[PDB]
Amino acid sequence: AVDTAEQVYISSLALLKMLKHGRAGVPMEVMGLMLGEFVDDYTVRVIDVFAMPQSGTGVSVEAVDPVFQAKMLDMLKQTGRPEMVVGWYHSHPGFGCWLSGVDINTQQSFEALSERAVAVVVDPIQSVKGKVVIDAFRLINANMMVLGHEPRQTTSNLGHLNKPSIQALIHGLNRHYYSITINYRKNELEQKMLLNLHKKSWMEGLTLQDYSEHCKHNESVVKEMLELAKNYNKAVEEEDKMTPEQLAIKNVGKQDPKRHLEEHVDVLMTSNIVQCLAAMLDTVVFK
Amino acid sequence: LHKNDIAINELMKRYCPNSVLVIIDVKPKDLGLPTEAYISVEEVHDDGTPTSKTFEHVTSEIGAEEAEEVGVEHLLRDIKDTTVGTLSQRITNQV
Amino acid sequence: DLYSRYKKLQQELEFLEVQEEYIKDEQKNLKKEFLHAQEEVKRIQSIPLVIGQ
Amino acid sequence: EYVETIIAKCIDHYTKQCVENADLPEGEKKPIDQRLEGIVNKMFQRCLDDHKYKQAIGIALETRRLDVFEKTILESNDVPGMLAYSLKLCMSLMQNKQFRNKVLRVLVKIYMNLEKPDFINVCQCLIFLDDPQAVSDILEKLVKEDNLLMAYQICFDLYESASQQFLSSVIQNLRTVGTPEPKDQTLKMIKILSGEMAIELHLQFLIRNNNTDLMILKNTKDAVRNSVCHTATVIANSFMHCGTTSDQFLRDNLEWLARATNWAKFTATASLGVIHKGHEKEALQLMATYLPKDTSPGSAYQEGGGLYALGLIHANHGGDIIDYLLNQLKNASNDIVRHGGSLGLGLAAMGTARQDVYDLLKTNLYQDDAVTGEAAGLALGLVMLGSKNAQAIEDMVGYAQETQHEKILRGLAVGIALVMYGRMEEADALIESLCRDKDPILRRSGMYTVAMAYCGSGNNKAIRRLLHVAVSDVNDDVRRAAVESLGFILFRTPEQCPSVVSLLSESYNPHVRYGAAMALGICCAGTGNKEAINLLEPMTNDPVNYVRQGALIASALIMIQQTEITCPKVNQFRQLYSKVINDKHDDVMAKFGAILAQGILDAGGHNVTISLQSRTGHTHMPSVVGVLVFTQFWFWFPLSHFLSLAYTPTCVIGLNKDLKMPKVQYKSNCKPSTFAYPAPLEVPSITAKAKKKEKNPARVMPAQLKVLTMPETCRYQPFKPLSIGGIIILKDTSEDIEELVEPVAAHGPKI
Amino acid sequence: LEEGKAGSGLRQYYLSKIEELQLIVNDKSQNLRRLQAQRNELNAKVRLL
Ligand SMILES: [Zn+2]
Repeated sequence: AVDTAEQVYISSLALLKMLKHGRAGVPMEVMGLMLGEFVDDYTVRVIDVFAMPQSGTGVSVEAVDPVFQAKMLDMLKQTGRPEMVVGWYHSHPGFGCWLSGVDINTQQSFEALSERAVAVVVDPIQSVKGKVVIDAFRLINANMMVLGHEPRQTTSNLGHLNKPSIQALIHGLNRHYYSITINYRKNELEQKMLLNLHKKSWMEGLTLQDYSEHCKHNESVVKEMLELAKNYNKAVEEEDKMTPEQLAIKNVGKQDPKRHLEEHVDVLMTSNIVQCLAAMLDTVVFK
Repeated sequence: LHKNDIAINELMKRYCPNSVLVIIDVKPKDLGLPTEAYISVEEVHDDGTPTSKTFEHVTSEIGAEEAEEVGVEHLLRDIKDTTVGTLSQRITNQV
Repeated sequence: DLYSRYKKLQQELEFLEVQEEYIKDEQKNLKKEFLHAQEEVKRIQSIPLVIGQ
Repeated sequence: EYVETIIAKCIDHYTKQCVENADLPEGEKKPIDQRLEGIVNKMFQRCLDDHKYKQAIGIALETRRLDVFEKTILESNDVPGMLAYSLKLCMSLMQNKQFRNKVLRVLVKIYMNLEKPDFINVCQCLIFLDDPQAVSDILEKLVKEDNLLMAYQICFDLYESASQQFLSSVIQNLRTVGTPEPKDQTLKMIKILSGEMAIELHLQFLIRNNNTDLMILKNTKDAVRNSVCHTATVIANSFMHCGTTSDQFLRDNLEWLARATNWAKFTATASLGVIHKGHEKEALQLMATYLPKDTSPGSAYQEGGGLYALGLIHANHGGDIIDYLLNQLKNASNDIVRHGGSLGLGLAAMGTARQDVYDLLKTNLYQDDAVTGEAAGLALGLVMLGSKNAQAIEDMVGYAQETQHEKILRGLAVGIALVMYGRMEEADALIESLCRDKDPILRRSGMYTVAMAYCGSGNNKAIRRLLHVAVSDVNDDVRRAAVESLGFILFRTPEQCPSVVSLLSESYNPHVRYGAAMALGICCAGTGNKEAINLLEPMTNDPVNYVRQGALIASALIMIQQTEITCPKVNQFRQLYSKVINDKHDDVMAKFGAILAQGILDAGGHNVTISLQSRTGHTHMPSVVGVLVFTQFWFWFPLSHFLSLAYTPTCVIGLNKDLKMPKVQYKSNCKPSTFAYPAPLEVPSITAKAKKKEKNPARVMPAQLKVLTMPETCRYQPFKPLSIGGIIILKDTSEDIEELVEPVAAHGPKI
Repeated sequence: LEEGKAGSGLRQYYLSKIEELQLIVNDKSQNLRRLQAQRNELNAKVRLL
């Protein structure tokens, strides 16, 4: 009878494998297996994550082929992957990320070997592309109903765990069903390689190709955006001619939610491209 | 680019279809685009040299379709989007 | 007290002068976060949607 | 006009060249013409005809000259006022220590030639210079002067604070001097470095000044939970029962403490270690009497809490049991002798800088474990106070990036953070080089490391990168862990803090609001500035529990030691008292920080308080360490037990003889009803004399030190005029019979 | 003498002008921090969104 403060380490490997697995996450029930290494009691690290072939039965203990699982794990052991399995993941599209009776039964059957049994459910179908915040699931002991539910120390991270604060699943099904916090980790190779790779993904090949395209399109295509921009500017000034009457009568309170200022500032920002690229044309013409 | 790459790529030329070759750097110190698509096709030379495997450079782009942009943007939380205006333009015009 | 107000005041000169580059950093960074969060809440609005009444 | 402008620009350019050439004593010295010295020293001496008692030391310090101020104090009245005003002006100019030590070491030669030596100058200088050559004369003149009463004060305060390793060296410096009045010098040198008399008197008046109420403890038992606040109840009980050794509150029942096998029993035993402190026999005997049957407890948290609690008891004592702690720590055990034994051993061996604890600590952290490596990091940081080992920093920073755990990185982070003390001119390239590290934990370690290194507001450059990384960086770790260094360097002025952190009170993210709440909690602690109190109201109302917890802690650190008649604290008293009754509709941690904040005001029964600096202006090391580790409860909550190391009781001492206790009764010019105790509910224009008797001195506000007036008809009177509060002795002016000696107490909760 | 009232008088007046420059830095910090509170209140508002 002892419990500690565990935290699931999530790198970019399992994240991207859950993003591609989420793209291939058909409404049919899918299967997955997570790997890693156990260094101590209250920490867990995942490194290897792969997918499993779909079946008509779906998420079940019968669909897990022991000769296929042990075969692929042996093929990973003969290679440079000396990590044991740490859990299994899946997707719950539509009906919510909660776990049914079959999922908790195969979880109870699959947790006999690993005491942790990390469970992660990705659902990018109804999740907006703004946030990709994911949550990890855990299994509580049925004999702990008499004592405290979760005697876990370090209650500070619960504020970070309160971000998924849906009012139906967390305390709608919190009985015998809790969760755990999730953190990330990034070394210098992922920071410089992935940062420079993303900056290059938003940059050009030689970085000097598409500059003259806009520098010379300022005289052909942008002129239409400047004339239309002046058409919207006049379309606002026609009301700005009527503004000094009300502003000259009431001067108390604001009724129009439009600011009429930041939009013109943005128009000036779009207009400053000519000024910023004029020096570019000066450098291309000069040398 | 070593000479053995014709024998390494020749296996996937016999068994598999025309294989593309990509040379990258072991250290992320190269400022340029790390990916270069090199097609494995034989070209006729004008000087009269015998026909051999030629690696022609094919242009490449680094883009994500649906989710990898969200995952990378969430893992970084430091990079900025296009953000047309003063800073995103003047940084390119300086560096 | 009379002559000590100069040298004692110099500490307030440095403490108030040091805030210049600080408020520069805040006014130059909080607008970058303003356009970050602004584009983050702006990109939520997607083209595929349902039409009600 | 012309003459005053040419002498004005002549003096301005003169002191400008004196500043440009003051930092370069040797090499490439710029030539100074003699006519400039003539025309500056002419009108300068003209001003020095009478010195006008205002600009002598001012212009004498602005010119940065060697013998410019020695001739000023020759013909001058009120020498102690000129040296006290001199050091007061020198301590307020943000010195760089390059010339302050020279000016002090050259100005301490004038009072020894007078008719009698003063203590305010030698104290206010020895708290800053810390030079061994400045004490060798004053330690040997005590025998030549043959004066016993005057040495007790300087021994009490110099052996009290202002130095740890300088005391560790001066104890053997004075131990060497003397025999290897011979009969009197022996008991003198033995009794001056004892230090247990302060524990005896503090245990005495603090053992007879306790006042407890059933409403607070009954409210804690009514709002106790079995999950989170179980540690808050026992840590609040340890706060209110600190020093008084009142275990009868925990002797009511055993089903409320050992009901769950978890860290709650470790925090309960460590809290018990916070309750009783300063016991050489009742501590080990009290820990051994709990189960002296089989010597095999099923829960090792009692042994770990016994070692950690023992380290809390024997902190900074001369009678350490460390020799037995090595033979007891050598035994192989599971994460309790290593963790609790490492914390207790490092806390008991703090300042010793022994290589033994370094070796066994290294071989204790070589197991790659994060818990014993975190406790080993704290213990190494404590024992390495002032050591500055060469291979230790490079070995720890080399051990940092080669592991994946975070508790080892925070343990070695605080380990390399506390070791940095007095390295203002040394840690520049270390903090500047380690500031750009890829690890956010080590990035916080650079700020926490530079925090204690730049104490005293002596560097206005570090704040550039402190706030630059607090606002510019995207990770909230250095953002909420950044401003603690700002408060640790700007703790001198309480008014200037809310002007620059008021923007951080309501920031963008709640992390900067929480860390800024800790900043307001540590910067204004022990003061009475309302510039944060009037801003506490917007902090306590927000949907985020972070700013609410940090707001209750920041308000709990300011409401202590304050009367209601001075400021209307009814707002924060009512809104803070409504948290324990409103905990049903609040978060689980909001009530934890709520009752944890309520345990601060009731700590010690309003008798003991906290202080960031001493009376002479110098800052206490265990107070800063105790308050920073007290703020480090976010990652590890049981780390808050080090708050007892910062408890500084505010009172007076009039002990004349070591074995004779006199009675001193003064009078205050204020109302006695305004300084009474705020007695809570039951829930079943001038005073004649003060309430301090038999010296049981009660609490005293630092602002009350200016309204005290000693009675003219008092039989006894000290030699030094009692002006400010501190530790002094009494001078027997009558020298007659009936000294009014009082007996000593008997056995009980204490020894 | 006539120095503390004349020399230190013009030096004290110059110190008052320095207090005027510190009043320009002062109220620049005031309005810059109030506008900073406005931008922080708007970005915090879309954060609440
Ligand atoms: Zn389904």
